[PDB]
Amino acid sequence: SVKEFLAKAKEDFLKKWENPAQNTAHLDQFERIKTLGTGSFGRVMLVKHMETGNHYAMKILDKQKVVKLKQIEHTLNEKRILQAVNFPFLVKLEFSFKDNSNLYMVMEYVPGGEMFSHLRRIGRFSEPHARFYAAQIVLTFEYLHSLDLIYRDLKPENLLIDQQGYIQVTDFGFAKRVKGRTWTLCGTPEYLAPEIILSKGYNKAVDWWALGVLIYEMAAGYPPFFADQPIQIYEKIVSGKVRFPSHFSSDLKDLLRNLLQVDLTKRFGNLKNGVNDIKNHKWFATTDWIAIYQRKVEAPFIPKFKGPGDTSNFDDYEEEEIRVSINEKCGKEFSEF
Amino acid sequence: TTYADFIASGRTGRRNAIHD
Ligand SMILES: Cc1n[nH]c2ccc(-c3cncc(OC[C@@H](N)Cc4c[nH]c5ccccc45)c3)cc12
Repeated sequence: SVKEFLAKAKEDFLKKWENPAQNTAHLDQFERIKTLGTGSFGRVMLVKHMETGNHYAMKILDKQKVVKLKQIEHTLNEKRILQAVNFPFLVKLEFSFKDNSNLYMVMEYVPGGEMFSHLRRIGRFSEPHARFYAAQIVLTFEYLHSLDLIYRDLKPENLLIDQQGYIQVTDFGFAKRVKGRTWTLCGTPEYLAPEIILSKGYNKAVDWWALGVLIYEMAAGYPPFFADQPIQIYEKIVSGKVRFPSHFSSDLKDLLRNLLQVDLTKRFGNLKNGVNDIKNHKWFATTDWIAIYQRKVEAPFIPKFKGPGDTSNFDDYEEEEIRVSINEKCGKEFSEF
Repeated sequence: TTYADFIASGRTGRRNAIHD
């Protein structure tokens, strides 16, 4: 039973939520290999852990840059939530620590690369291919939302493909435990629900809208609302007129009309019948939800595996030193990390 | 075509998150 599965999942999460793990490794325990990505207050590096010889993705955040960008509480949220959760399609936080200058989250490394990369290269996914990935997100949000968590940055750039061709969700920087409404303007322009743009309080329904955007983008090869500047993207979302490619199946268009629904009383995922409106839709008629969770379903695409440590499915970035000041920065702000 | 317009746009690369 989904209900009883989720109930026990909540008991597991709550214990870790209320007593967060802290300071479970040190920088000098890892060899730094290669930068795999960069953001505004941080980067992600491939590292090797000397004691096990395991490869990980180590997220390094500059505390001073976090403070400037007003992301203190969001960073505390990210680490606190990630050490507490456990789901087959969420990338696992293995260790966390901090030093004078930086915060570190060490995650399982996913060498297959980002969905973004494969999607842009291949162009678009067929409906069964898209449906297989969407299913995993539907179950992931069902899990997260049951824990009162909103994810708030669904996009292909945050979805990695593992060695079995299943999805791993990355980047919890905007994830938040909230019962009721919240107000932060955050996300990525193409993926923002109209509520967010119009500066209303919003809730987990913004994740289900984001799923509509992702499904459209996977099946079409471009998002439903695009332009050269974000302001132009926002104008399009709030009008919310969507046009579907002629190749979209009838069922797909009807699912997307219900996900990309400006009206919250009518948006799927939000309604009295919850996720089941989504799960029991015709577009998902062929989906065996248990087998997906169990990873028994055969994946449409398996990444080229060139070994442990391989970074060929990732782009190249400029390397930059990991500087650690001799003085502690921002000690009070990040005390609980 | 819509594909052509997307590919000619400045938002075919990795998209940055926003916040206030
Ligand atoms: C490559 C890889 N293997 N396992 C993981 C886990 C987590 C990440 C990851 C974690 N946090 C953020 C990530 O960002 C992808 C984009 N959203 C770009 C981005 C936005 N903010 C930051 C901060 C630091 C680095 C990258 C980014 C990926 C990557 C990997």
